[PDB]
Amino acid sequence: EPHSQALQDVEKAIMVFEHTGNIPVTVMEASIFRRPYYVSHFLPALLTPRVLPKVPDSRVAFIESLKRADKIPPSLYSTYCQACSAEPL
Amino acid sequence: HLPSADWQRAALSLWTHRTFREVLKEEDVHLTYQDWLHLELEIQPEADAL
Amino acid sequence: HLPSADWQRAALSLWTHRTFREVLKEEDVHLTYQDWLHLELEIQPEADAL
Amino acid sequence: LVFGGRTGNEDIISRLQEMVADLELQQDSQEHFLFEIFRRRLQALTSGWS
Amino acid sequence: TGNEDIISRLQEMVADLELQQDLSQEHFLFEIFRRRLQALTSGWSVAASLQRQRELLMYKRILLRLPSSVLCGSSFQAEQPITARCEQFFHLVNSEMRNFCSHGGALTQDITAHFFRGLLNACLRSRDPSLMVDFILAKCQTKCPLILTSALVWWPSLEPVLL
Repeated sequence: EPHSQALQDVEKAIMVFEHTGNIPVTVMEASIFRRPYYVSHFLPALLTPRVLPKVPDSRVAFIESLKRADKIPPSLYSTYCQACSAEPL
Repeated sequence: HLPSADWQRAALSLWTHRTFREVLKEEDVHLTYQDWLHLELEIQPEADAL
Repeated sequence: HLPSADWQRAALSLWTHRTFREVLKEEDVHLTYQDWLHLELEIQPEADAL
Repeated sequence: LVFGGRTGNEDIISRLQEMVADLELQQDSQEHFLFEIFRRRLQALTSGWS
Repeated sequence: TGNEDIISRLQEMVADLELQQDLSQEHFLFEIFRRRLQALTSGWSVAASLQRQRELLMYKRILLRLPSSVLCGSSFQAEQPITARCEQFFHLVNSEMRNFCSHGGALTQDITAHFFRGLLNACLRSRDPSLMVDFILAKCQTKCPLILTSALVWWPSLEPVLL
């Protein structure tokens, strides 16, 4: 369930971040003061071991803005990069 | 923000250069309101950039 | 009437049909303003039939 | 994967803008319907820290 | 498909000038309409006839977007300063839109409603509302009878909104 809830939670984060820029701030609080929830949420912020399109986009820029925010410990980003490489009849 | 820092920097380097600014003055080139409208009408609401 | 014919013809042959009209009278089918909005909001400017 | 989200309809924010400018002149003290709707939707949410 | 911010910029500036003039005088739009219809060929050539129709349907569209105040103004001041810009509009409905933007000896559901909405706006904003409405709809029997003959067709539409 926190593997499914985390997805719907980061969904809202990104579609806000679209209408705005500069990282919806609910999430950046959740970062420092819900650290286990930060990691249970942070999974779907890099659960795109999937074809990266030619053009940068929503998900892309969201993750870019986070790594510029000095967040995303580089272990899980390296993970993201590498997994993304992807008779009776 | 947006595509390659290289292309971004190229645009800014060009924009900053003096002889570009000296070109823009004597001008048909200085982008009439109506010319600007023609380009802004040419673009779509589909693929934005903004 | 079940032809593999042209679909423009298909759609309108359907419209003509009495019994289809008799259906729209029974009226969680008569397309509220809001049901309309909720389809019309789905569509994009990007591709369009109009 | 949800990958941001779609825009859909910058037709219908122009159809609203019609009818709003219309009621603006039709009235010109008594209060708008808009802030009623806003208050109802913010009440119908959860109040949570979630 | 290019422009659905620029027509918003138009809406901006048109409602602005409505209020600026409410501080009788005629709108610049109808001048631009007459200029471009004149600067088309007065030839009968089917190419030119169709080009005129196209330019007129674009005109019809642009007024539908912009407020119903450009037609009737707002606040008919007295009975003496009366029928200013409605004559501007009537001349257009006779000269042009009766040719192209029509059917069956009548106008469009759309502009018909766009007019009657604007009419009741300025009229109810003015005193003697019933009397001045009756004044402009008696004028229409002489100057632009198309409006009355349009409202005959598109009545089951307007009557609810008007009431």
